[PDB]
Order: sequence, then structure tokens, then C-alpha cells
Amino acid sequence: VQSLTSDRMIDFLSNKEKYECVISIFHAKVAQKSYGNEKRFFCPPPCIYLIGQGWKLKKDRVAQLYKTEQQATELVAYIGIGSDTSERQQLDFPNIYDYCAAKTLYISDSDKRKYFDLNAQFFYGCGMEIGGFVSQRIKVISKPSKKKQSMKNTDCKYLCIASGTKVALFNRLRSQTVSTRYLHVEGNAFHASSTKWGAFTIHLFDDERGLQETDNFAVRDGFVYYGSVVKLVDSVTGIALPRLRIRKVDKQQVILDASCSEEPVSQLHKCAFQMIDNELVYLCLSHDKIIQHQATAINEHRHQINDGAAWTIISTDKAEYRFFEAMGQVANPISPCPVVGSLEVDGHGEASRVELHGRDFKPNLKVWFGATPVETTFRSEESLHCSIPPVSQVRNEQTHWMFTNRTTGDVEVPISLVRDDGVVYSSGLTFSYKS
DNA sequence: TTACTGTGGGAAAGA
DNA sequence: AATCTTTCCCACAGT
Repeated sequence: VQSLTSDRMIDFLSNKEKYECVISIFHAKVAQKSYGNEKRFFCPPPCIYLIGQGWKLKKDRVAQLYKTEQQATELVAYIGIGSDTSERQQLDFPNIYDYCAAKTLYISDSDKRKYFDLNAQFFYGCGMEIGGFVSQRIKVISKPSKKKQSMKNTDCKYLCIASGTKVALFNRLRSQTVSTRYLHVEGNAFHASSTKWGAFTIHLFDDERGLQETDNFAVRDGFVYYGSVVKLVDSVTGIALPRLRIRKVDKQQVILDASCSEEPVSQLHKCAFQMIDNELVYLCLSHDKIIQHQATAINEHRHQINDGAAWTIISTDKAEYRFFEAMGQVANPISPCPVVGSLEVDGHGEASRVELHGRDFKPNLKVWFGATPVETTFRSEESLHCSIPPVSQVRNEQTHWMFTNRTTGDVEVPISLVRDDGVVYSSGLTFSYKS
């Protein structure tokens, strides 16, 4: 009972946007630890967006299967470090069905944890439990690195900033928490919110040397160094900033020392963004308004910038989970959402198989090819394998359209993992029969 | 006004 | 050694 039905799968694939429940968590890849009683909060604040109409259908299927205090069809969310429930802080609250940010999380030196992740649990007012979802991995740091050179081993994965990764940028007035503001596009224009922040892909531009100049030979490691032309695009909506140059700051002074360029930018470093031309102007903040700014020289290797033009930069990550209760509205939470990493196809002939590598797989999942459910063998929460269904049976007239590449004319079916009580999880992957 | 509190900078210690 | 990380200490400007 409740096992997903081919027709019901088709209703869903053809209405993915409308039906699909999407939950996304954003946070920084690193977090400074708190010593003693102090509390050094995670900035930007981890937040969650419940995207898609799918959530409203769910609200109803709730409100109605409810009337069987008043309005207990509301969301109650909780977030915490790892699995412990001591510091389970309660979460506040276009096609954004709901949002929320944890603004006062912190991690104590008493926690021997060296890496960690955040766990957000959701429920309806009536106490109905939707599920728990984890953030991506977070490394703990003692303080922003004062490295002046670049190291080899140092897991740059967490301390350096790679050329196409995303970052948050925030301003803060004279060490005052309630003054923090995060760069954020609102109304296709840049601003500085106090509760929201955007992730910006940071594009690195190689240096136009060449020719006559034959001094160095390279520095091309992909990372972002000081004195670098960088373009910041808002990962959410194409909007971008004028290819600015990143300079390291130190107490209202933008150091230009002819050596700074050997220093890779790092997690939580303070910095400023000067114009390519007028290397005397900097991206500045003013009453939650992004304006350019004039800076006095105060030296040839220095500058005098106001607090409004100094930003703390930090690398950012995202975790997305997608689900749909295709058949009824299950009694169990969705909680362990399987995540598919890659789909491997080994062994050919008639015994051709597909290996699915991911996380949180469970024995109650069958892999589907479009609307064709195959035989699924569970290896481990990180491994599943099945057989490819015969092209011929992977689609009919009712579905010819959707599973055929209008161009190449080939069969391409979306891969989903369906849980025995009818919950569908888009893999995000596509199996083309080109085989 | 007094008590308490994130934050950024510095000292001292550890590596 | 010389430099960076970790831990402590603390004053600034705010609730």
C-alpha cells in the first residue's frame, strides 16, 4: 500500500516544480571557536529557505488531514550542532515559501569537535514531524589565519579561497554585533541586509602580463590572492559587481605593500574592494546602501578607509534536499533524504548494471528510470546497484515526449530513488540510453 | 547609571 | 630562529 504508481510518477515528473518540496541550507565552511564563557556567533548566520509551491500543497494535506491551538499547520524548526540536543536553538521565521536564519549559534572550546555540521529538524504546530536535514561540513578554527605566505599541506579546502567558489561579505561597525550587515541583492540591486545574505561566486581573473615582461613564471594555483581582480556574481540572480580588486585591510588602513600579493586571502580576513581605474575608490557601505568611496592616501603603501568600506570575507556552502510524497502523505518523517553523488555504469552486455554512490541510502528505496522501477539491491548507506531496464520498456506513447531528446532523438530518463511509502527523491541525475 | 556582553586586538603559550 | 596557531585577557561600544 502506498507503493509509488507509474501514473503517479508521471503526474509528478511532468509537474516537478509544482509538486517538489525543496529545502536548502546555507552556511559558512568555517566557524571561529568560543573560549571560556564568551559566545562568538556563526556569521553569516546559517539559514534555510523552503522553496517551491510543493510546500503549500503539503500545508493543506496537513491542515485537512488535521481536522480529523487552532492553526497548528505552521512550521516549528530547530537547529543544532551535530546530533546533541542541549543547544538545539529554535529557528525564527518570490517562490520562497518560507525562510529562517540561526543568528546566535556558537561552538565552545569544550567541544572536542574538529569538524561538524548543522542539523535542522522541522515540524508542524500540531507536532507533526517533517524531518531533519544536515548542513554541509564545517571546520572549526581558533582565529582567522595570520599566514603571510602559502603552505602546501594546509587543507586549503577550508582556509584558502578557490577561484570559482562562493563567499559571503559582511560589514560590522566598531566591533558591534547589532551593526553587522551582509551584502545582498534585493530588487535586482545590491544592498546590505541585517537578516539575509547572499552567496557570491568569486571569479578570479588571471594577470595580463606576457611579452616584454619575463620576471616571474607563474602563481596560477587558482586561489585568490591579495591585489587580484575579482568579479563577484550573486549565485541566486545573475547580478554582479564591477570587476574590483581585493586588498587586505588592517585597522582602517588598506595595506598596499608590494609584498601583500604573496598572501592568499583567508577565512574571516578583513578586506576592501578598490576600483580598477580609480585605485583610490572602494566598494563602500552606507545606510544599507552600496556606494563607491573616496579614500585618502596616508602613504604610498597605505590608505585611510572608513569602517563602511571594510568587509570580512568568508567561504560559503549549500546543502539542498528535494522530496515529494507522491502517493499518500506518509506517517514517518522524510528525514533521511538519500543523496546521490554519481551514477556509475559498469559491466556491459545483458548483465549491464548501474552502481549508485551516495549517502543515506536505506533498504526501503527502489531506483526508478523515469516511470520504470527497477530491481534495486542495497549494499550500504553509501551504495546501491540495479540493472538497466530495456530501452523499449522505459517509455510509451503517454511518455514518449518527455523521455526523448528532441534534438539527438535519444532516450534520457531522470533517475529517482523512491521510498516504499511513495516518497520521491529526484536524484538530480539523468540516465541517457546512449549507454 | 550599573551589569552584562559580542567582538576584535594583543599577550603568552604551544608548535 | 622565526613564524604561526591556540589560548587568554581585555577594553570598546552596545543592549
